[PDB]
Amino acid sequence: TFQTSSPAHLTMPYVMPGDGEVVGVGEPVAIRFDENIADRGAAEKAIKITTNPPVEGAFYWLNNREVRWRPEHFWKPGTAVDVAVNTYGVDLGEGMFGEDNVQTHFTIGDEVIATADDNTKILTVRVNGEVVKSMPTSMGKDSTPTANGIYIVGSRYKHIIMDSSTYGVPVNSPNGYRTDVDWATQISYSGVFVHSAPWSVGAQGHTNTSHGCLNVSPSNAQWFYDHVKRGDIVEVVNTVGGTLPGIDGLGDWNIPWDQWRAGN
Ligand SMILES: *C(=O)[C@@H]([C@@H]1N=C(C(=O)O)[C@@H](S[C@@H]2CN[C@H](C(=O)Nc3cccc(C(=O)O)c3)C2)[C@@H]1C)[C@@H](C)O
Repeated sequence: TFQTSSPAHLTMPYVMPGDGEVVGVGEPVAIRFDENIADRGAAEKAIKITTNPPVEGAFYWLNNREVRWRPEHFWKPGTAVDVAVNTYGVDLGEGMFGEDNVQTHFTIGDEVIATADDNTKILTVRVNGEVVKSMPTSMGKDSTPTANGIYIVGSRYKHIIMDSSTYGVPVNSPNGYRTDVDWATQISYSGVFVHSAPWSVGAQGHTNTSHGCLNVSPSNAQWFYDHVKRGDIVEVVNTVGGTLPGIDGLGDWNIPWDQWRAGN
C-alpha cells in the first residue's frame, strides 16, 4: 500500500501492550493515535487482531484518539496475540492518513486475580484459581472510599511520592499530605495504588484509614510489586464507594459486554 499526499496532518498509531511483553489476563489491546480520529470505522477496519487460541472480541473507544479491544471475558492464560495496525496510507477521515503501520506480539501469563473484600479487609491473591497470598489491607475511609470494581494493573514503582497538591490540596493544610511510598503498583489512572504502608499495619485487616489506595504491609507490597504484572486484575468488592469508571484508563472491564460491544 502507498501513501497518499494530503494537506491535512498525518496521524501515527501507538500500540499497547509493549511488543514482546507478557501481560495478565485483563490486558486490553490499546491503539492510541496522536490525533483525534474522524472515521472510527476506518480505523477499526485497519486493525487486525489475531489470537491463538482464537477468541472473539470487540472495539470500544476510550476517547476520540484511543480505541481498546478485548474479549468478553478475561484472556485464557497462554494465549498469543498479534496486533496488526495496518493504517499506512489509510484515509482515517477528513484527509487524515495513517503515517505508518505498527505491529506487536504479546502473550498472556498466568491468571492473577487479587480480590480486596471490604467485608474482611483482606486482599487475597489467586494464581490460576489458587490462593497464594492473603494480605491484610486498609482501604479508603468512609469519606474517601475505595471504589468497587475491576481494576487492571498498570505501572509499578519501587519508590514514588504521593502528594495532595497534585490535585489541589496544599500539603501544609490539615488534609494535605506529602508521602514517600515504597512498592507502589498502580491499578487506576485516577491514582489508586496497592502500596507499602508501614504507618497503617495495625489497621490493616481491621479499619480503613487511607485516601482510597490499598495499604498493605511492606513485605506484602514488595511481593505484589515483584509478582503481579501489567494486565493482572485487582477486584474491589463491598466498599461504601461507587464503581470505578469504565473509561478510567484501567477500568475497561467495568463496562458490561453488551455496552462494550455496542461500541461508540
Ligand atoms: C491513594 O490514596 C492515591 C490517591 N489519593 C487520593 C486522595 O488523596 O484523595 C485519591 S485521588 C482523589 C480523586 N479526587 C480527589 C480530589 O480531587 N479532591 C479535591 C479536594 C479539594 C479540592 C480539589 C480541587 O480543587 O480540585 C480536589 C483526590 C487516590 C486514591 C495516592 C495518589 O495517594
